[PDB]
Amino acid sequence: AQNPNCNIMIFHPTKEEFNDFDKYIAYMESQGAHRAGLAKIIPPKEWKARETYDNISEILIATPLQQVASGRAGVFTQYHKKKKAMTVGEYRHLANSKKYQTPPHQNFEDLERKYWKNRIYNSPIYGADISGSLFDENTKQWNLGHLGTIQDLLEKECGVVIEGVNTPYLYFGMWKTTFAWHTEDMDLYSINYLHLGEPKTWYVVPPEHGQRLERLARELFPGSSRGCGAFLRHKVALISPTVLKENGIPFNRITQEAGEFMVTFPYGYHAGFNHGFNCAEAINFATPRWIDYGKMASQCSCGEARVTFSMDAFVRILQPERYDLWKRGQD
Ligand SMILES: O=C(O)CNC(=O)C(=O)O
Ligand SMILES: [Mg+2]
Ligand code: NI
Ligand SMILES: [Zn+2]
Repeated sequence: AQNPNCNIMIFHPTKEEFNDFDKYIAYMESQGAHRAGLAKIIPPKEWKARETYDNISEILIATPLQQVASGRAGVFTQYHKKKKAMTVGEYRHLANSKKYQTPPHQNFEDLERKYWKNRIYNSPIYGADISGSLFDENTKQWNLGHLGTIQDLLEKECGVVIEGVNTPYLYFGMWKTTFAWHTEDMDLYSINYLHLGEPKTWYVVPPEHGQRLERLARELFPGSSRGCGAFLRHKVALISPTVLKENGIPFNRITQEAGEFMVTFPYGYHAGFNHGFNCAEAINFATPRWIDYGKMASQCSCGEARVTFSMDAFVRILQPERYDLWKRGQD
């Protein structure tokens, strides 16, 4: 088996290899990339997502989210307080303010230490889940707004036609902005392009050891766990590398920089944080290998996780038994 230790692999495709998205994904998986739950793809030096980012201030962040933490430094939940709309310009200015800016630090490692030590005592503001794209339409390779859709994949593989669409989202981050421990909706893949700004650090549990993470989470958030059989779908829980190491949870970490893609793989739990002002674009996608993961994916039926229009049809076709009870949580 390739990559038996489930290490995060880093790919350096040539521009020739960068033309066929699906085939390169299959290539990475032939080399065992998926076992880690996360891979890094450095685009060819000739490739550009767009000409410049000169004009992005005028994007509106309709509902910025203030990420308020509770608990201890290594084990905390966050809640998202809705704030008033602001432009990307205003957000960038806020990110650079003294209150919110990245502190002085020696290197990524020192910054990571400060993140995990000090996260809970601050409440950064995240512009997350903004429908849109920053890829130039003339970018033909690895354009997150022009991927084949999950609905089209489901149709090619299983012959069924469903409603739904699948479009990218932008994320505007600042120092300490956090994405909690999760897998994708329906345990899909995700792909994330860091367009500009400061880095994003990622942590990931190998898909084959996902249940160990879940087991630890039930022990760390025992009431959340009683309330919902798939409470990690709420995307609120954080567990530090230290606490994962202490409980024998296998994981890896890696830092994504501006200009780099990350792909999460089916059932690869991930979490992370931003080093400073940045902008990422991400979208879910599927492959033939996804289909069984989609059939086995846990669902939030407590009603917190409250997910997309398009997810209805995935659950209805792949999880027809769950479909009656799941939609009661989604209605
Ligand atoms: O970038 C973020 O804040 C969160 N992104 C993801 O969880 C992802 O791309 O799968
Ligand atoms: Mg603009
Ligand atoms: Ni994700
Ligand atoms: Zn729930």
